[PDB]
Amino acid sequence: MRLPYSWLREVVAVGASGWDVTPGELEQTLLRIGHEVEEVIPLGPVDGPVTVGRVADIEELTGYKKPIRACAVDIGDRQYREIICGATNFAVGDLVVVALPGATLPGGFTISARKAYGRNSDGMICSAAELNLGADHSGILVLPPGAAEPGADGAGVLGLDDVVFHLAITPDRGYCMSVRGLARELACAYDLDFVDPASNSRVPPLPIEGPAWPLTVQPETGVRRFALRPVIGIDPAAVSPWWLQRRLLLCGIRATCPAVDVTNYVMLELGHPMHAHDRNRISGTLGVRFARSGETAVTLDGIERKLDTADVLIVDDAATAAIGGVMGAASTEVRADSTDVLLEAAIWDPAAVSRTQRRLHLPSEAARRYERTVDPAISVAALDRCARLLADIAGGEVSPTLTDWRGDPPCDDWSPPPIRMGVDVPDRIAGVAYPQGTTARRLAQIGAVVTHDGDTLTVTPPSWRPDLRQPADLVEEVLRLEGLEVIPSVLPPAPAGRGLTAGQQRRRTIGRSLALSGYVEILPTPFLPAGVFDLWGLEADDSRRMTTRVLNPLEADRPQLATTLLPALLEALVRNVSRGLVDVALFAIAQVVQPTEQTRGVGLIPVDRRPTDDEIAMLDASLPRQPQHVAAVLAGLREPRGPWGPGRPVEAADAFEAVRIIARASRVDVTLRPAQYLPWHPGRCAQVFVGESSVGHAGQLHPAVIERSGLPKGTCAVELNLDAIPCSAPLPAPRVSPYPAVFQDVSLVVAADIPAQAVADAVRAGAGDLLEDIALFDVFTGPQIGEHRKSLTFALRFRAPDRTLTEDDASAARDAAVQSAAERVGAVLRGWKLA
Amino acid sequence: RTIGRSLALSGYVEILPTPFLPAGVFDLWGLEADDSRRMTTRVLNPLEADRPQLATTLLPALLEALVRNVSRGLVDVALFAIAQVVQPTEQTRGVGLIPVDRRPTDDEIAMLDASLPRQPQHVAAVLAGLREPRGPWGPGRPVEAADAFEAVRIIARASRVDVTLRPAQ
Amino acid sequence: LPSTRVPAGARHPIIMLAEHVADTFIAMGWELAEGPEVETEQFNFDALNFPADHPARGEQDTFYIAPEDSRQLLRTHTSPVQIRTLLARELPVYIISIGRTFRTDELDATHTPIFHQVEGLAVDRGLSMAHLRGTLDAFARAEFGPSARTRIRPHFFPFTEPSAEVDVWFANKIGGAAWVEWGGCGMVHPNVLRA
Amino acid sequence: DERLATLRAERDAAVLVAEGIDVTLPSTRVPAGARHPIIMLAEHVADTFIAMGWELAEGPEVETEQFNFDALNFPADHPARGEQDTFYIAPEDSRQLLRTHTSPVQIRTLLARELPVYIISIGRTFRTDELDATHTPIFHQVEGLAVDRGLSMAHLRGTLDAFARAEFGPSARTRIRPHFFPFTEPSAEVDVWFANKIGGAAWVEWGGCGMVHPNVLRATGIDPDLYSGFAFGMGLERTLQFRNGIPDMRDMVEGDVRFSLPFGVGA
Ligand SMILES: O=C(Nc1cccnc1)N1CCC(Cc2cccc(Oc3ccc(C(F)(F)F)cn3)c2)CC1
Repeated sequence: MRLPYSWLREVVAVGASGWDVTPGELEQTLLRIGHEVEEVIPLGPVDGPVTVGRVADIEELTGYKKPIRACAVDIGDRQYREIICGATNFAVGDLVVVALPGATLPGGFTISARKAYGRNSDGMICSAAELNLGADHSGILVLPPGAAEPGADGAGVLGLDDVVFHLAITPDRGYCMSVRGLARELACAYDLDFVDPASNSRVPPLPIEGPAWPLTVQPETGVRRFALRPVIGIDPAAVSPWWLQRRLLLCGIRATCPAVDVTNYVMLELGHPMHAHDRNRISGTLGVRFARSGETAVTLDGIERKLDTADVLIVDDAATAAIGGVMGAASTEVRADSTDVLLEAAIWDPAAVSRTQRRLHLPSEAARRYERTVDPAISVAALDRCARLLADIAGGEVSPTLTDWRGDPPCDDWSPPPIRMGVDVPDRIAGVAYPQGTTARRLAQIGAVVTHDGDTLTVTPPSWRPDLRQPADLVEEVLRLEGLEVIPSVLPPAPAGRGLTAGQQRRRTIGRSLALSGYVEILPTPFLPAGVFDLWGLEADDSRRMTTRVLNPLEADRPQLATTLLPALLEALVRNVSRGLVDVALFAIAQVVQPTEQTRGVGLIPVDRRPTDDEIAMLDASLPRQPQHVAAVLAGLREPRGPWGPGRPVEAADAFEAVRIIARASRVDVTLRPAQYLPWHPGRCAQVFVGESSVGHAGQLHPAVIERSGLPKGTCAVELNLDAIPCSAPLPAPRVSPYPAVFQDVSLVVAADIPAQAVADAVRAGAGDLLEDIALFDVFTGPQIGEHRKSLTFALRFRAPDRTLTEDDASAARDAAVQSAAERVGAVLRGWKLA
Repeated sequence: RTIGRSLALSGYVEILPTPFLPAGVFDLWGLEADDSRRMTTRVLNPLEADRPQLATTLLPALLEALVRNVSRGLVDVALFAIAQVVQPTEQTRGVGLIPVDRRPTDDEIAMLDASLPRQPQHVAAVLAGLREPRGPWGPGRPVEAADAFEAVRIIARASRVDVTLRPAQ
Repeated sequence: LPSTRVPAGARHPIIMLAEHVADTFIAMGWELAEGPEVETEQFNFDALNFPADHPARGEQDTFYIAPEDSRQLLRTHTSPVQIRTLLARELPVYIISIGRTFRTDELDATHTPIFHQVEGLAVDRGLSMAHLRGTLDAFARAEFGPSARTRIRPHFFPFTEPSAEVDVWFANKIGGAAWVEWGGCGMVHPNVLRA
Repeated sequence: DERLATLRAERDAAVLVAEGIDVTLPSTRVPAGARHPIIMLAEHVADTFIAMGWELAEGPEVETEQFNFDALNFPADHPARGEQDTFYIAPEDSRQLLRTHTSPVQIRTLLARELPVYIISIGRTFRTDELDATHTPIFHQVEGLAVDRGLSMAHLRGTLDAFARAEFGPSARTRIRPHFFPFTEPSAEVDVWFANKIGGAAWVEWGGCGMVHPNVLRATGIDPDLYSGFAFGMGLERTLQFRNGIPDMRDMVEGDVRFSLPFGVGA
């Protein structure tokens, strides 16, 4: 909302004459009581000969791209100057504003008598924007007849010493979308007496003698008030005086004709939107009703609107007269020939206006005020104010008839219910001991009726403050007018908290451990890439395809939420690689979204109580499962090149080691088992287990997936479900025998299909507790042991808890380990030695 | 905390270092008679008569833990410690009793502090044997000086500072 | 000679900022709570005193889960976590919720549709705006240095009353200390407590 | 062309099995290390108290007699000030020693900071005990001190119970019995109810506590008629010994990697 300081000042000055403040101080006062000042715009300075002129001749220059005019302009004292101008929105006889040689316009533009378009031009005719007066629109500024004489000083006529304040009003303060509301706020901030410009001393009531027009209202439309009053015999050729056109311009409204200008003007002054109908274009009774399915209306911009059954209309016998509270209709619109006007002062349902205008994308000046609730007590004051102004400007007569529907039954008292509050509640909420009388004084200032009864205040807010419903609402009024800056800064005592949960600590430890091992964390987008699971070649019934879908994604082809973190990680990997960073290891820790059913919403639970435990469980059960995952991808060199050697390319074993890094960080033991699971390579894919629970997969990606997706060759990947890895808090008590150890190596031949870990497990089971350590040294294949067999050499370390092991006790334990391997995996002993 | 986490992830095992120096350690090291590390605070009543000197350097305690691991057959070891040392700047000087019916003054506090040996925090590490173990990937890789330089870099990254290394004797 | 054969990685700077924020509040006795990013409309809007026809409940600002009118969405703040925590735990409650939140902003230099928020809620007997300011100043000192502090100006949010915007005095640097808008605050609205 | 592709496919599928690996082979070429279990216990203790608003303070292990004994209300001829229990710095009567507790850190903190003060001091302390299964001359202690207006024994018990729950589980709690220390009055010994395990829940002695003695407040310039304070201390090696069931303290101090590695990295 835009308004000029002069207007605001004039309204404040009625009750406090002489009041006047600098723009900087006004800005600061508005910020501290809660109004955001987006911009302070002093009307840009002019200097030198910028004066009113009168166009006395127009010659059309031909031959150029555009139409161009050479104008004789009267600039005062019977002096005429030739001026070239490209605008077309003016005629001979019009008052305009000329910047003549020697003048300077805002932005440092000096005017000189240049030669333009073949003729000499002694200056220019100015637009409102070139004067920094108002919005840049097509054509130059034309002042209304009689506004000033040729030669009058531009700065003074235009009022260029004004300042326009551009505010962003919050939706709880609809009453501030007008000079009435902001001036009242200023009166509160500065402790002034305030004269309400909507009051009866300032808007004396007009006569009330018979209905102004037949009206039916279906009350379930939520209309609260609907008043009409006619003005007859206005001159359709009259234009608004300059003072009115100017204020409209500074508030961002272009003047068009008095009947419309006056409704816009009174809207800005008092905050009650107003509309002017051509009464001779109304056919029969005016009806307020909901639209029907499929119904259409043409608004006064000539655009056809598809209506909704929740849209409230004004109709007559023949057509729609308005989309109520949003925009008037073409059929009753004031036109160039309109002589008899019916003025509409209505109060619509805020939510109804809010839904309708957003559906139609019509955030009009009226709609935005009705959305935030317009004061229903001033409809006839605004109607009367607006009829007088129109009759005076356009030379009509105000008819003494008035329709004023005030509900079924009529409502004669508009203020909200009384609110009841302890006198010191604001002091407690603020942590400030305000002087006595403070909250009652501030609550009267904003217009409430306040009565005292011991220590409890009863507060009845005014009708323009529908936001004041509870004690907290009143606290805010007291605190913001006192100023939040007086509230001290006092650290509370927070309780003895328990710190981070075990899960929270684990997710920190996993991140630290992966980062130290060379992985770089990314923040993964939950919006899956288009067609990713077809690139992966997943089966139609793969659970990962069962995705929750977003209705309004920013990219139409990416509406599916991620069931797996790998797509986001591979997308970051491709990005790094395409920028020349080809040796990369990335990880992410984030939830996924895994629905178990079709989207099911749970109906509104009443908010005047807490939901029950069963309602909470039902809300939870309606959501997709959202477990925490950890995942990582690797490509390129795992070990970089340097003086030590050529480096080492990423291999599947690096993904297995990432599993082990995460398991150590989680303090759990994992086992890895061969698996076939896209998008992994079937021969280089491990499924990961904690106990007998599957927690995810790791290994090298499938070469066909790599190739279809444009991934680096040999890319490896890991994804684990953190929710499936049990919590663990071990309390170790390691036995540390100091007696000497015995070292032996053993080589065992097994079928090639036997996993090395199964052999190690068997060796461990047979050797017993004397076996302190076992490590796989060598995997050897060759023709002399059989084409489908392999030799595994294990280093064994034996140690007794209470004595020096004999080398023969060690060999007894080795014999038992060999036998166990023989019985469990069919191992055959090839040889052993002392290490 | 960050230095300890970073060294532990890189394969080092933390020890709690004894502050009682081994007997004759700086003669074993061949230090000059005027080496500042020989200027030790001494304990009057140590549990071992021949170990009364408090450590000016953490390496002796770390090497003693290293020898212990190695003598028990754990020959591929990397140890670290984070602990204060004791570095006197003068002969033992006591400060007389300040009356306890009041608080000491700021000057008395500074005098008490100035009478104590400097006690800065050190981080140290020792490595021997295989840095990378033997396995199916190959024979492993013995500890080399470059592994000690990398420990410096691990500590510097953990500290968020840049270091440079310069030849020294 | 270079010695680094295992190059260092890096946790994400946003995660590390979140970690520092969390530690700042843990050290004052608060705890951290978490919740789902796909959330019910009940906890994202209704429990937070948004009117039924508030514009935030539309597709212009919020990602909704298909189909239409499913009352399921990507959360627009982490406040539903504090609602869940108020339902689950006994008073008094001092809870930080840090997490991923979603808005229909296009990605550009100063906007992202996926972002991370910290929100705090303290509910106890006799808490005031002064305690709010004290906690905000402690928070500011921890993230911007011992010379930082906050100021508040009146504003509006559906779930607080009174409501304010928070500026932080950013001394350490910026090219010349100035006030920077940091976020929003207020006293939790009685309707939120009732629900 | 029905079967150009079916066995062109099952050709490529056997290329994939021909390049299979044993996914169970060892992969760890940088073996994990380990922060020390006592350091990790200290870290958990510190976090427990940080999360209640306390802060951690540190100080020198070679300390003045002023802060180790005199400021702590030890009489001039108290036996603890002798060579039988305390390591003294040579020569004789130097008023310099290896600290026998971390309390001198709280004295230093009371001198340096404004009240109220809620301070944990964890650190290395020294006693002339021979190293054996349940003693070490070098050990680690946690001591806390809270000094504020209106602190009572009830607040002491609340902090002790919170501490116990954090280190021993939600079923733990503490009990106190009257005892004596020069720096507290009243003084008590703390037992912890060790439920989680032990082979059958029982009370275990954990450490000492009490209300800080008014002479300690006077020697730091604090008015004991306005401020009161509670204090407590426990040994980390002793706590680890009875909580984990570690029978030989020599393992905690000798530096064998086999003691540390089963506790994990500690990141
Ligand atoms: O550790 C131990 N003994 C041990 C022996 C050998 C090996 N392992 C363990 N015990 C046994 C002794 C006991 C002493 C004690 C008693 C009461 C409160 C304490 O805490 C304080 C004291 C003073 C202050 C200050 F404010 F006045 F400064 C602040 N806190 C400390 C601590 C635990």
